[PDB]
Amino acid sequence: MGHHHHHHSHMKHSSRLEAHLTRDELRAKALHIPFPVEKIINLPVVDFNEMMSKEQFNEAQLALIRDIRRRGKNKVAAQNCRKRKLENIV
Repeated sequence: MGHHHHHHSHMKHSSRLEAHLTRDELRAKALHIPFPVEKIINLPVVDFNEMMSKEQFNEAQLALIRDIRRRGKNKVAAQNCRKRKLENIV
């Protein structure tokens, strides 16, 4: 409870298909993270705290979420695009 955001951050990225499957992507499958590598970076700590209020994250998972966000710091946020068959085991 406390919805506010004054900074203009509407960066549209619809046309996205990640052939950019890094080592962090292999590690995301290994730890079975409920969000993609890209979305860990695009969610700030304040907003991400809402996600950990629902689902607890283990010591290994938090270490990966820490490392990924420092590497690919750019905001290439994939928006609503009909869904897609992502190459993943779940």
